[PDB]
Amino acid sequence: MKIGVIGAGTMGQGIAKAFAQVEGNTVALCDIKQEWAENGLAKIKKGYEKLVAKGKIPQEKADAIVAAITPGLKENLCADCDLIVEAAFEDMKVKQTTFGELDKICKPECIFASNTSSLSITEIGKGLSRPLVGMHFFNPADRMKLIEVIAGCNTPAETVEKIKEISVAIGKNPVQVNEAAGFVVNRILIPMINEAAFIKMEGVSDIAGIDTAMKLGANHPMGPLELGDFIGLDICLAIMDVLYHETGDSKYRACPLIRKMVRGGNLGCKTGKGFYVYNADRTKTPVDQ
Amino acid sequence: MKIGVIGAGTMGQGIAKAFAQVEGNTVALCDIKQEWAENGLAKIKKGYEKLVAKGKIPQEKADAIVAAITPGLKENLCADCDLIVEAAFEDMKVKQTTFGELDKICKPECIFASNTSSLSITEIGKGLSRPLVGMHFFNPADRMKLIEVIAGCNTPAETVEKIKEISVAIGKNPVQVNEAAGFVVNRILIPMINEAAFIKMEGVSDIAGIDTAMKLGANHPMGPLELGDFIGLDICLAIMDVLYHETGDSKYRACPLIRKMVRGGNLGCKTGKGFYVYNADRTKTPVDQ
Amino acid sequence: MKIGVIGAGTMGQGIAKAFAQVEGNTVALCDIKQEWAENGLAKIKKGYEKLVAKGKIPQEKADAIVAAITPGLKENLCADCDLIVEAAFEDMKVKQTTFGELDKICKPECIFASNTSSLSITEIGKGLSRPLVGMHFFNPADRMKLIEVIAGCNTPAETVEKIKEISVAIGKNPVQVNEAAGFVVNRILIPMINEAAFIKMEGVSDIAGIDTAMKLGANHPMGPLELGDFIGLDICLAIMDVLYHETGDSKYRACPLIRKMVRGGNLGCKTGKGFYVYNADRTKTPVDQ
Amino acid sequence: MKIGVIGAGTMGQGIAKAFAQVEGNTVALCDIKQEWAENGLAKIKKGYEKLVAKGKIPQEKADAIVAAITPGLKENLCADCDLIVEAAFEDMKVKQTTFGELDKICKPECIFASNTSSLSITEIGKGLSRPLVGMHFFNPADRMKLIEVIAGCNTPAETVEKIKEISVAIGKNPVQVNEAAGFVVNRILIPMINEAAFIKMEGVSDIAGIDTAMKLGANHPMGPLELGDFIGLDICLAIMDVLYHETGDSKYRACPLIRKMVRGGNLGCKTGKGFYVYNADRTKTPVDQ
Amino acid sequence: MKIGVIGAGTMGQGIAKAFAQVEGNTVALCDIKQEWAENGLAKIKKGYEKLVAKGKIPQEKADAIVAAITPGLKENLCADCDLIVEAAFEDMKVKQTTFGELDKICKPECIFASNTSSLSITEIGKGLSRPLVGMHFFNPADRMKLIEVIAGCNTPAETVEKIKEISVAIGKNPVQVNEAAGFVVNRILIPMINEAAFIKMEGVSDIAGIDTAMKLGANHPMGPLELGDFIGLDICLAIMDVLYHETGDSKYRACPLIRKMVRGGNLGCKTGKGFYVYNADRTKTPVDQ
Amino acid sequence: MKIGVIGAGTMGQGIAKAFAQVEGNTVALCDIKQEWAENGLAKIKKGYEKLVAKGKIPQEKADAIVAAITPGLKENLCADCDLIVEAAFEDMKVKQTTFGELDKICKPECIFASNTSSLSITEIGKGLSRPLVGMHFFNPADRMKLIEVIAGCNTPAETVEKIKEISVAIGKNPVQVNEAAGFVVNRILIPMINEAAFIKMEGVSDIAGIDTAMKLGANHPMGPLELGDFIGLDICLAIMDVLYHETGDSKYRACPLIRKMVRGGNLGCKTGKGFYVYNADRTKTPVDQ
Ligand SMILES: NC(=O)c1ccc[n+]([C@@H]2O[C@H](COP(=O)([O-])OP(=O)(O)OC[C@H]3O[C@@H](n4cnc5c(N)ncnc54)[C@H](O)[C@@H]3O)[C@@H](O)[C@H]2O)c1
Ligand SMILES: NC(=O)c1ccc[n+]([C@@H]2O[C@H](COP(=O)([O-])OP(=O)(O)OC[C@H]3O[C@@H](n4cnc5c(N)ncnc54)[C@H](O)[C@@H]3O)[C@@H](O)[C@H]2O)c1
Ligand SMILES: NC(=O)c1ccc[n+]([C@@H]2O[C@H](COP(=O)([O-])OP(=O)(O)OC[C@H]3O[C@@H](n4cnc5c(N)ncnc54)[C@H](O)[C@@H]3O)[C@@H](O)[C@H]2O)c1
Ligand SMILES: NC(=O)c1ccc[n+]([C@@H]2O[C@H](COP(=O)([O-])OP(=O)(O)OC[C@H]3O[C@@H](n4cnc5c(N)ncnc54)[C@H](O)[C@@H]3O)[C@@H](O)[C@H]2O)c1
Ligand SMILES: NC(=O)c1ccc[n+]([C@@H]2O[C@H](COP(=O)([O-])OP(=O)(O)OC[C@H]3O[C@@H](n4cnc5c(N)ncnc54)[C@H](O)[C@@H]3O)[C@@H](O)[C@H]2O)c1
Ligand SMILES: NC(=O)c1ccc[n+]([C@@H]2O[C@H](COP(=O)([O-])OP(=O)(O)OC[C@H]3O[C@@H](n4cnc5c(N)ncnc54)[C@H](O)[C@@H]3O)[C@@H](O)[C@H]2O)c1
Repeated sequence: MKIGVIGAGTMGQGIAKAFAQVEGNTVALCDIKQEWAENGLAKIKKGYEKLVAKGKIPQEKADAIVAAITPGLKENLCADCDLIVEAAFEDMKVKQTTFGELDKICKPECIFASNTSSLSITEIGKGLSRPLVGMHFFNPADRMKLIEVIAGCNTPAETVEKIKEISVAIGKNPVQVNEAAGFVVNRILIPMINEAAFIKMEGVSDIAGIDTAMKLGANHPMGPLELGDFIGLDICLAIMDVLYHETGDSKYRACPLIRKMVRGGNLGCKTGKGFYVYNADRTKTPVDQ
Repeated sequence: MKIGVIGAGTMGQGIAKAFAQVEGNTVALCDIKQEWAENGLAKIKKGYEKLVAKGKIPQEKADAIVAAITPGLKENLCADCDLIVEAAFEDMKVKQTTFGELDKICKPECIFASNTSSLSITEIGKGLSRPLVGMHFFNPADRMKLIEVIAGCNTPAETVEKIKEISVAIGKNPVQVNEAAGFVVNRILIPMINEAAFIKMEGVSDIAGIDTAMKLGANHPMGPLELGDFIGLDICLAIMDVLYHETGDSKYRACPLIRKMVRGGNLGCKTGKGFYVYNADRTKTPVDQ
Repeated sequence: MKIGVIGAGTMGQGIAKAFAQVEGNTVALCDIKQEWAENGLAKIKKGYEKLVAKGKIPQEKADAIVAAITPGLKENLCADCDLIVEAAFEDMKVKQTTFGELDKICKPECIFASNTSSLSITEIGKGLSRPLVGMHFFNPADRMKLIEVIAGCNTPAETVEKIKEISVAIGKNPVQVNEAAGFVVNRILIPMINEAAFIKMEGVSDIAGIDTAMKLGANHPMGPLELGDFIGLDICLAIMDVLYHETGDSKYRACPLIRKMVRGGNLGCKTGKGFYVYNADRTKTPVDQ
Repeated sequence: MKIGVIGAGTMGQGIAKAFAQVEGNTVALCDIKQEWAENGLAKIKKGYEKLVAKGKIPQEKADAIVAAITPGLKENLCADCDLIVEAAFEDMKVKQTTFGELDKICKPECIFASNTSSLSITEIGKGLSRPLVGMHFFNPADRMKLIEVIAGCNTPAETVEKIKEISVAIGKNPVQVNEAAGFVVNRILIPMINEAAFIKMEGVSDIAGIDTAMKLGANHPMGPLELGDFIGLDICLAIMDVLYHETGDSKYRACPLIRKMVRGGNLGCKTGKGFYVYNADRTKTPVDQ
Repeated sequence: MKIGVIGAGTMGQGIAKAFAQVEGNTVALCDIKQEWAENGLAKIKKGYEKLVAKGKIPQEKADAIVAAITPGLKENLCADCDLIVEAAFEDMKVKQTTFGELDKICKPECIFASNTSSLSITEIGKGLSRPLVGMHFFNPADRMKLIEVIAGCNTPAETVEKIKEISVAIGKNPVQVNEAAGFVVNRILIPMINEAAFIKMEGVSDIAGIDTAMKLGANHPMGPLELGDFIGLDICLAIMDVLYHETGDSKYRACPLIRKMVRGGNLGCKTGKGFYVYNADRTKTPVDQ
Repeated sequence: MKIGVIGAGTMGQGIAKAFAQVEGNTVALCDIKQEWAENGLAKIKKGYEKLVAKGKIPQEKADAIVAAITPGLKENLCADCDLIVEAAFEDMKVKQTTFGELDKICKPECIFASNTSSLSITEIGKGLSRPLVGMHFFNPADRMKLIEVIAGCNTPAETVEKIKEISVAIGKNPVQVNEAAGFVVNRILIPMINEAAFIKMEGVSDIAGIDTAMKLGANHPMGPLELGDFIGLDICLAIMDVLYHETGDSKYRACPLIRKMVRGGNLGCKTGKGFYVYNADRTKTPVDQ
């Protein structure tokens, strides 16, 4: 009911879908400007009718979700609608600038969670009139079932359990984690991608060989270079850079190959080229040749 | 072709099975003592008709397979083989002595391959005449389809691809690796386990929560703390120390909590207690609770 | 001699008292506004009125010390001063703005000194027409006998000696420091407290355990965690980051637990909460239980 | 109760005094040879007569304290003892074989404790039939009030509790320390001295300056360089090496200046030259001038 | 060939001379306005005549190289160019916008190039209509023969080879560099200078000794401490910090002594004082006595 | 003056040549066995068929150099030597024993010098009746004109000044060094080669391009990879390890490529294969093609 999704990108669309999938949620997909928001809802819709083509979901529910999602600026969001899940740029200032009113133009009745993957939950919510909590999704947010619950330094446990019940009543498994850089999943998962980059940069193996070896030798559903393309390399570099800045530990130095690629605009799937090139045939070719 | 397997342990049997399921590839499964190569051999037979008993093999092959493997010790079986996949104690001097002995035994066109994980392939065959290559199987070597081919500093390109051709001929998917500590799999997988222990020691979450987070948010079949008990925490601590000694990079410094548990005999599954207590009724209780 | 103390705060007051406590030393206590300056003086007087009523100083000298301190702002009273000791905000351009403005106001023979602890003496006085030196007092400056004489890159040895002589002229012991981060005391004392936070965060011991251990085993007047809240965790955090940034050495990486508390506004005694909760009944409870 | 003190050295003598100081406590002071155990008792009795002649302890109690300590060998005396504190050479295999001996001579209900400060108490007692705990006394043990209770990986919470009861009973303050290198005091105090050496090596300040800065700017009873000369630079270097090897963290790297002095035999007070030259005139002169 | 050299500073003048030293070459020397753009040509002409005065080039060629250069503004002169080489302020946003203009002023087949020492070629050319490549010159650019060719993340192999051909066509030896921090020379040379400062700061050897040790022990033409002053200590400090920030590796931490000198304006030859005081008599004197 | 050079290897012969080519210098080239002492003199006199068959020197003085070097072993020749220069195996245990009896054999006014590049001068001369000082030559000692005078902990400055006196007498340039790992040249030069290896391993540039870039870009007479092969990659790897284990800083970690090549016996010029393949035709070829 009146769920607030700020950010209409890779995962704002997934959280919008994950909430609008169930009974009634009437979800609010907002972005920087109006057309970028409906561009994200259009991608949600084209996916939904590409998924009735293969008959994995009926046609009536596909638009019941798309019609429950209202695109736009924060002008449908900020009528004190409900619990709000920010999915904006992985940058401390932008995550706290927007939250300067998502507590305010909403009634302080509401719950203000952030889907940040490494940032400090406490510093995001440093001056708002009500707690800021962390609800952490994983892409695709409609398929994956884990929700990382992160309590702020002085965030009351009232907010933490009311959001644990929200995820339970959506088919998700809530697990509470104490606030630290990259919490639990990303602090373990992202350096795996960072290490595969180092392995390729230092000529240990090729791109396809790194991803095959992690899939057959460790039974992983996707290799780390594949996984970095799916997440988005700009996000991967931002998470690695937060871990380094917070800890001061060179254990988390981002591999220079990834920063070179992110500077080149090759962020993976969302840009059409990562460690692999994404051809129109829905096929995937390693950049190594 | 005839293949020797120096060592009849977990990897000695596993590799022998992978070399027995196809054709007139006769394996000489050796060990230090004949009492044990048959012990080894006896263990493989039991697991076969553990599964002949389950309508999934015909025993006409589960017998032609076990008949192809002949047990003994190196000198009285290994004069007429074309490939030696040694899998012995992970010690630099036992493998150097071994290949120093088999060099004066085997055919002068028999290929010498090592199944080591943490030792330098180049240093193994430094005193030998014929090239030494890396052939890294994965537990269990019968069904695991990945083989890391390790090219040493002086491993000719010819030797590498013949191992790559033997690997495809036995259904395995090979990958070429230029010698570096932890090649690909263990260089990514083991620091992942190491980072999970840092999560626990720093109190970011509990043992169960870390494991469940990694199978629900990253789709991993086993949790990292789970896997560390399976592989063996002594094996993981040794690999982290190899990566740290080889590179000098404090990025691969082993977690002090893991070093504490190894000195306590709590090596995981093979000792009854690891990160989880392995009770008699098979319940897996985290030592945290 | 006449001395101009720029800044009428905690250290400006203590430095004004340290100089006027002598005899031929008169002080010019300056601040942002005049009312903010004679504010600082009014508190210096109230202190000396209490020290009189306890029988630990006569009234006639408490009168004489206060009579030697004249409030106001600079430009009006710092033209004849022989020594300038700034006690302004820990901000580079603030001290640069201030020292450049006094460069025209003070007579050529006026020595310029700064009280900073984390800012580079050499950089503060870059464009100044005269040398700049460091005079590091320790709170409370009127009773603490140590003064660090910080020599800059272009601080002439003679300027160093004139600070040495004035320091002995007021009963203090001057210790010369060649400009480095954390000079001598902070570079040793703050990584001490920083180590205590790492010990607590990694579950080595409890808060009450660490502090009483450091005062019983090392005979220290205060535990490090206690001392952290007393100096202010924001101050200790900024010092570690200055150490880390200047040297680039991960040895001085700030403990994430301290950075978490500073984000939550828990800075210690000055906010009621720290490693200890400073209760209204003036007791002090470890936050561990 | 009866307390077997193993090792009649500096710490064993003080620990024997710290126990025989209480009324109902009997001490067995053992060593390698019987005569060596009696020489240690002769020295504590000598220090007691020097205390009676100075009127700080009546002659009645010194004779009672001395009569509670009986020297000898491991088997003859330690059979019927309730607690065992070992104070032997800081050698992993020395302490390992000693506790294995007592595991067959000491009664089952006897408690096994070690005075080690650099070795892993988990590893010390890995093969014993009973738990091991750490009881880290402080020199001089007869008047130092701290006791560090070291809980290993398999030290039960019950054993930690009874060690704290005995410590409170003999007038000491227990502090539970979960096993980590340098526990609490040494992990904080030794890097402090190590930092002071770095400050001198980099020419920040001279020797006497650093020490007087720490006693006047931090209210410490002794300067860090002074403290190292009193502890012994060989031990301070050994501690830093343990911290560096157990963590793998460049943060705990020893100052090369210290290692150069240790190689030169300038270990401080016990050699007559450290950071200070210790003349026969009871004076102390820094190497700097 | 027509070459547009954007930036009339120290390297812009030399790079313009390296191209006009050859014969079918026209050079446009651009700046922000036109006066200082013609000034840059005036500094060149004055440098050129002092060579004809000593007898090192005839007036026939000195004037002819001057005539091949045209000062002015970018739009007026660069629409008909075949190569662009920017030598502007080492600032990422500045270089990003000038190539945005040139992307629509220059003809389709014109080749862009950047002389940057410390900024990512990939990022400079993120959204251009044509590839961006690095052409690193070395000061003095008209006689030094090395030209580092930097391949960005998206720089085609063809455009790099065209730059290679342009290098030999003007008398230079090109070397291909896949973009990394410091490319090749600065990544090796600057940490060499940095290490010399570390050797000095820690009291290993004197300034005069370190230099003579490197020129006589390694047969270098200059010592590392005098080379740093020749380059400029601010330049060297900026290279070490870009290396440190790009790699996140503490291996490239800048020597605090170099940082202190830059803050004090002791930048080397260009300021008359570095590790050596460059004298009236044009002879150098170490600051070490 | 008469000198005793202990050792007949490359540096033993080289220091013997460097001394015997002045005039009043007589050398006692002592080794472990006489026959190998005449070995060194033979290689000296064999190579000296390239100074008179080249006729630079007249055999009036071209055998007065080979006549000044007298073979034999230690105890029979060094009873009255003016200076001792050991060049034995780079092993701490061997050198102390060597100087241990030279102490009793040589006259009291004999100066003890050592040529070690990695071992600690202070530790070698700990238990001696006279100070030991470092005299570090550079291969080839006859042509290289630098001498690193290494002052140990207990080495007097007076003893340093006479090593400087002797160095000028033989035409060399002494530089005083205070004992530190890798002194000055190796601390700067070997990390150069180490960084060049990292550049190759990380795919930044090829072996040939890296070398010409350092020759043409920094005016170095040799490339850094070239110099590693010339110095010997085993000695280069040993220095980095010595630099790493002494400082404890991961700044000095050895490149894994170098460690790989050393394990493969590809040490450079003295084995025929390094970073270049050294042809008998006196040319070389990079291993990159
Ligand atoms: N990429 C992942 O797999 C995932 C992992 C878990 C956490 N999330 C977190 O979600 C956040 C969003 O990143 P993403 O993965 O969706 O990639 P993304 O960059 O494509 O999505 C970001 C979206 O937010 C929009 N946006 C930016 N600023 C905004 C503002 N002020 N107001 C409204 N909208 C704004 C952007 O236009 C963009 O559409 C990240 O910060 C990340 O921490 C990332
Ligand atoms: N999952 C794993 O354990 C992992 C997987 C990849 C490869 N690695 C490597 O494979 C190799 C085999 O290890 P494992 O898992 O089988 O442990 P293991 O101890 O069970 O196997 C050792 C076997 O080799 C025998 N052996 C020892 N020395 C011998 C000798 N000199 N000659 C002949 N036989 C000898 C032993 O008797 C024993 O049977 C190891 O080097 C290991 O590093 C194992
Ligand atoms: N125990 C300590 O507080 C510690 C001790 C050593 C020195 N340091 C340094 O001493 C200096 C004094 O800090 P503080 O502890 O007194 O905090 P404070 O806030 O109490 O003192 C700051 C005072 O300086 C005034 N001020 C600001 N700008 C001014 C200006 N341009 N001209 C005149 N006055 C100005 C402010 O109005 C304020 O009253 C700081 O730089 C601090 O880093 C303080
Ligand atoms: N200031 C300190 O001395 C410091 C304080 C904290 C604890 N530590 C630890 O205390 C323990 C002892 O320190 P110390 O200074 O007294 O050593 P020490 O050299 O002064 O004397 C040790 C005594 O133990 C005896 N001993 C050795 N092995 C023995 C054995 N197998 N059986 C019986 N006796 C044996 C020795 O004969 C010797 O008398 C060490 O583990 C040390 O790390 C000492
Ligand atoms: N020896 C060296 O200094 C070193 C050598 C190799 C290359 N690097 C790189 O060369 C480049 C230039 O270095 P420099 O020595 O000339 O410093 P510089 O400051 O002297 O050059 C700046 C010149 O370029 C002009 N300029 C600035 N912005 C401009 C713009 N937007 N358009 C046109 N002109 C502009 C300025 O007016 C000025 O004349 C830098 O990127 C530097 O990193 C310099
Ligand atoms: N580029 C270099 O070679 C480098 C340069 C500076 C000095 N260093 C140091 O110079 C010393 C000599 O180096 P090297 O290359 O000539 O070694 P080497 O391998 O050439 O042989 C060492 C020589 O010393 C002899 N020797 C060994 N032990 C002896 C002993 N106990 N008594 C007498 N003679 C003994 C040996 O017989 C042999 O002749 C080493 O310590 C080395 O680290 C060498």
